Amino acid sequence: MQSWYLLYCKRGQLQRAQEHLERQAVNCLAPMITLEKIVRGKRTAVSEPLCPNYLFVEFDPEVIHTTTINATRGVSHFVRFGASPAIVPSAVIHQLSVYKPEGAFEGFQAIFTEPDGEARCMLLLNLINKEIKHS
Amino acid sequence: ETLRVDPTNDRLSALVEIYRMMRPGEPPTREAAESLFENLFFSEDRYDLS
Amino acid sequence: RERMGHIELASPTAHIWFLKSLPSRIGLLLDMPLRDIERVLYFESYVVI
Amino acid sequence: PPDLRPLVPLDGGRFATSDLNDLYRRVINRNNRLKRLLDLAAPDIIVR
RNA sequence: UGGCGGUAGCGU
DNA sequence: GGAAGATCGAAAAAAGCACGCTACCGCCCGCGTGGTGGTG
DNA sequence: CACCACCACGCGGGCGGTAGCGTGCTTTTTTCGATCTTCC
Repeated sequence: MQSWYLLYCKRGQLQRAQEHLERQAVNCLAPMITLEKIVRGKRTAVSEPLCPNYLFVEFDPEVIHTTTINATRGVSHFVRFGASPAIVPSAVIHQLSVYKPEGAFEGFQAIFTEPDGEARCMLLLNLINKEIKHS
Repeated sequence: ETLRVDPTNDRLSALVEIYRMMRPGEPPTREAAESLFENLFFSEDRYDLS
Repeated sequence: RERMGHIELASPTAHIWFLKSLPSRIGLLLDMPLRDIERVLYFESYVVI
Repeated sequence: PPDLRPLVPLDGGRFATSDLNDLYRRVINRNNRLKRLLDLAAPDIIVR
């Protein structure tokens, strides 16, 4: 009955959309990995998302409608395969929450290999789409 | 005659039909339809008869 | 004033004039209702080839 | 051709609107984004 | 060194 | 002797709406992030 | 010399919003679901 959707939030307001969604009793997830990247000085903990303007949400449409999510501040729209928003089961976000250092694990090793931010979130959507095809 | 033509037979069906007319494409939900009906004419923030 | 340019599209796009100008040329040629035509063009339904 | 859609000077440091240029810029942006997405082996939803 | 929009007016 | 053909009424979409001229103003990204320069 | 302020700027597009917006014309064409008909 509960549905996991993916939100292409507005550019530059990821944290604002996060707090606004958390205010509406909606479980929101932003994958977090620092990769120990190098800031202007030296290597530190940058703590940047997979790639910006991307969020995961869990909400039953019966209690809270998708129009409310669309009107939430900081978020632009969903991603809809065909004509309806993509359905996402719990396996992907279980794997994402558990592993925060199989095939998904090899995906994570890929993420740690390239650090190209667009590519990190790109392989993230690749893995989630692979699971969606499996489902 | 209008009632005979009318396909709806309950308050929920009428609310769902109203929501479908107002917002085509969106999934008609009980809470969404009720909120839209309440805010259409019975809310001071959206309706104001001077 | 006379030299033209061109853009190489990554994916094909339907011409709006030959699709939306009633009667639809693409729909008439394919013997298919227009609703299927622009629900397939805009990525909402699959069509068998 | 550019002369048929000129970018006239406003004599104040800025230029005209040139809606044709804006639409061409949007089309070029979409085409370049789609090309980059295809070169990245994107999943079906994103390319769609 | 141009376009768009709004406003008012003139002759029909 | 019940589904294609014909009808058909309503809903939607597209096209059009005189000519010439004068004067004025308002406007012609964006935004909100980040790279980079200045600095206590 | 890592922290604030100024200008490139980048992709972004409907905006701002925790949603709608629309509200005094006429004619022609499409079309689409609903209804009646008739014969294979």
